[PDB]
Amino acid sequence: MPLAKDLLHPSPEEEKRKHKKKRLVQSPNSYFMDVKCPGCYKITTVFSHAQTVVLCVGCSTVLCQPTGGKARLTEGCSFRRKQH
Amino acid sequence: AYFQRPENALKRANEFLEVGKKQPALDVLYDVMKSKKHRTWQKIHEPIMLKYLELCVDLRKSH
Amino acid sequence: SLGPQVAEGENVFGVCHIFASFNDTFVHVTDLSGKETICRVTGGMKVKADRDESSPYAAMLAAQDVAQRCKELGITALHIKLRATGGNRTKTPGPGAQSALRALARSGMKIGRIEDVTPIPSDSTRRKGGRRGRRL
Amino acid sequence: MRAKWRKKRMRRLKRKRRKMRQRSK
Amino acid sequence: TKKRRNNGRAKKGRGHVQPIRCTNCACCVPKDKAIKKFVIRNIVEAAAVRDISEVSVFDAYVLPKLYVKLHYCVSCAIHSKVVRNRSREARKDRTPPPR
Amino acid sequence: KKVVDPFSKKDWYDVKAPAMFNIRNIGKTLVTRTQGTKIASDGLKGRVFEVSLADLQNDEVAFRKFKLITEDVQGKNCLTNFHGMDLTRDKMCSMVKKWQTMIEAHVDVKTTDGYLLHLFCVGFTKKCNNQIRKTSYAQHQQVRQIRKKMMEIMTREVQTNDLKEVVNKLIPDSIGKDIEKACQSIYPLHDVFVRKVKMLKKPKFELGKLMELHG
Amino acid sequence: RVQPIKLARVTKVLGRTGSQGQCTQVRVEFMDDTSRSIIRNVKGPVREGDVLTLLESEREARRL
Amino acid sequence: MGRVRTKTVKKAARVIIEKYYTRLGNDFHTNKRVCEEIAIIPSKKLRNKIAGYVTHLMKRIQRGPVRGISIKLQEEERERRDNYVPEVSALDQEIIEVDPDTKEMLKLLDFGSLSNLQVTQPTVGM
RNA sequence: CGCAAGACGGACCAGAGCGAAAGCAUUUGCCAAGAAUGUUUUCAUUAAUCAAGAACGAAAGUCGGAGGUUCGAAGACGAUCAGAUACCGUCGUAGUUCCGACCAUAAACGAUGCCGACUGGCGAUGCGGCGGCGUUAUUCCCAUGACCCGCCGGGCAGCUUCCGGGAAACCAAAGUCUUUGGGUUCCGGGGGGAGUAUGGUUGCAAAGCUGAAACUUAAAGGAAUUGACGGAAGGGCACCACC
Repeated sequence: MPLAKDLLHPSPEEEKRKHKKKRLVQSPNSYFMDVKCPGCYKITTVFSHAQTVVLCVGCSTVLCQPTGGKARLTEGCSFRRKQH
Repeated sequence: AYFQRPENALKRANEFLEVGKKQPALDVLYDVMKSKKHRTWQKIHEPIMLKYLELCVDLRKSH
Repeated sequence: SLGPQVAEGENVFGVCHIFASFNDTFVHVTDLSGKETICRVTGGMKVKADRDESSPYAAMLAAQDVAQRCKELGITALHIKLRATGGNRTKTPGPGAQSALRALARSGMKIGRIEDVTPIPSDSTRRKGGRRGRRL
Repeated sequence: MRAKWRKKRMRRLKRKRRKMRQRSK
Repeated sequence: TKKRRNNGRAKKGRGHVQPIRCTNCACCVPKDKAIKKFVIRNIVEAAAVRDISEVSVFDAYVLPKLYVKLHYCVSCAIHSKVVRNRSREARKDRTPPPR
Repeated sequence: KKVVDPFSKKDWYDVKAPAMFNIRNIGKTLVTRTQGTKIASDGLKGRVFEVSLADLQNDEVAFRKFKLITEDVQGKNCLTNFHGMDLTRDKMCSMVKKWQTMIEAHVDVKTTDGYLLHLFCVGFTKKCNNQIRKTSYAQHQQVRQIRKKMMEIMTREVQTNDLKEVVNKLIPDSIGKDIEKACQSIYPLHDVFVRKVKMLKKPKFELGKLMELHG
Repeated sequence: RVQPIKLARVTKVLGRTGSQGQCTQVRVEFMDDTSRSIIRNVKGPVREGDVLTLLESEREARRL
Repeated sequence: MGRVRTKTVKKAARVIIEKYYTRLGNDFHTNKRVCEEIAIIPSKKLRNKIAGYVTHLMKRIQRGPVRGISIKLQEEERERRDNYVPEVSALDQEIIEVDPDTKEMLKLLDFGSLSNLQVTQPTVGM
């Protein structure tokens, strides 16, 4: 920090670097995504930090496994974020 | 040390072959053909290479 | 005397145990199993005052006395085992250790392999001298 | 260690004074 | 007044550390206050090696090393000249002596 | 005893190794010749010899030591059999150094023959060739996973073999090389050895099996 | 029991030793096998290329 | 013993050489006569010591520079390493290669078009 | 060469980890507990600091059982010396180890209460998460382990600077103080007599906790400077020193 940097207009690379609670206004790092699998093809919605072992509407035994951070998908056809 | 004389490479490879393991009978003979200590030609390099190429043929290890 | 009846072109081996500390040194030669003794000589047999028993000179004189008795009984080569006191104590060899080894070489015995044999605990009973140590 | 010894000297004097007075009555 | 920032010991983030008994006098001191020295040497001296190589039975043999680890208290390390006292600014240097 | 020249009463005997080793003559040894109620063979039996592998095999390896026992005496020959193996003091002192993890394991096992053996194994972590960090420590669960793999491989090789095939594995030490291959998926290892073997119990004397190891 | 006299030639002077500086410390090379060498302590004045008489050859001494 | 020369000898010898370099040489017996006519020296024994160190300094000045002494003959060849050397008739030419991130830095500065290019290693050298 | 018993866990072992502190290191299994991190889960002010009261608390010590390898208060002797009831040596009781009750102290120390906010720079290190070009291992990819380059939490520490402070030594807190007020607990008032006398109280005992006055005195004490001195260290010198 120099003597004169203005605090009202952080650049997006200054804001994306810092902790979620310490930004100028708060925002989560997590997201919603839509997920699809082989053998049965009814698309479903998942949260990227899931704690549940998700079962799809296609009745496959595991869609994803839980983990200490992001959940990992069982080689499913999509990891696509929803926009909003 | 690693080998004190290059003759004792064959006297090692013959022991892995007596135990019935061919992979560790190579690697011994590979480094002894590929170490600067034994680069001067000697009568024992023929028996070394004649055992080495038999194992490369039998394991089909062309490289 | 009588060694083995073979006496040309090949060696007859013994084992020499050298125990060298402060206070004294032992030179002791045995059969290859260790069970039969051939001869044993010590620093305190060579000098006539207690200060000198651990000395380089007494250890040289003990080694020369042993090597003559080996050749007289037909042994020609030695394996060597070296000790310091060990256990709770210092486990560095005493000052007479180096002199005995060269003196049996210079007096004509052939030399085989050599080993360090001092006893080491994985952990031990309480050492002598109290919490404040020996103070001087 | 003079202070630790002055502490020991007082404890043995107090043990004497204890036994002397509590004998009287 | 305080002489050293570390109190003359390695202990930070701990209550108790086990003692050891010294190799000279058997005084009792903490494992992290004790002054360390690990010595590696030949069994045969640099003068004696030639006399013992020529009487050897083998065409090739290499004489073995002796390994010993030593522990001292402050009084033995100073009296046996393992460590010296230093100038007030020189006490801060943590790098070992040159070779 | 204060005998005048007791070395006048001693007979030299030869000592012979098992038929696996490429050089079969150990050396020569003393005993007092027979007297009433004290026979020479009773003094020769049960003696232990400790020999470098380079003197059984005429290489330079030098750092493995094998222990042999006398069992019977035939003419002027003492006949020997296997009793254990060990590493020389200066080898083990050269491996244990700072900034590494040291891993050890042990097992009790029987051969297809009646012998009961106890084995000890050691391994050390490897500094990777790009590493700029100073220390190569494994975490406690990686150490536990490696120790189970040391015991798993070390028991597999003894249960389905006789003492003849066990000693043929210990001469080159193929046991330690197989452990070193298997663990590289958990944490890389750089020195790996079966460092000691002890014998706990053994079957009846069986002269026919003794001579099968000598003919 | 007995051992013979040996002669040896001074090849270098190394310094002075003893409580009062009384003894010179010196390197010597033997008159029989010229490949051999040892170090010794000498009582008098000594110069390079002097020949000493040794009553024992097998003893060797460092800094008294 | 001790033959070290004091500052009265060493300073007088330097001042003589700065003023009279063209008179002096390697012969002590001629230097001893020159130093007697260019200077007032109170003692014969001091005159001999000054001419001695002057004779030592002349034999050094014939090999290279002495940091406390200066002469025209040595300054004008310093002035010939000063100015321009005989080494080259033109500069080291500007035709030099560029790394991809310097190419991008020059692109944002509206420049380039005269340099060859190649990439570095896959990961940071260890 | 072989047998038996009791104590202890070397090297790896580090300004490294865990615990409220005291403390905690051979293997494997069983029981209950916990910090940090991840989270677009849930309750909705439930919190901070604490008279009375309560749990834990090194070593030594006391009472009742079992064991006894090593070491060793008291004690018996050998040396040293003017003496040596000591330092040094040989032997050895209680104790040192386990089980069940007591005891409540320590240079129990970071000689530095706890909670919250703000004020410079730099390289490392242990744990969890996030991103990335290569090398290496297992199966043929993918996933995942060992290494390498960055980022974010919260942790034990280090170097540096005219932040600022202080009597200074020194301290990124021991700073944001005559430009003096974020909350709250314990507690000091010149040196001695004295942690003593006396009363109460807890304890089997040893002892712990609480705790005066008469009288006496001009200094006692902290940090730093220049000398002199050392049965402290490193260089150099002298026939009023020595060989």
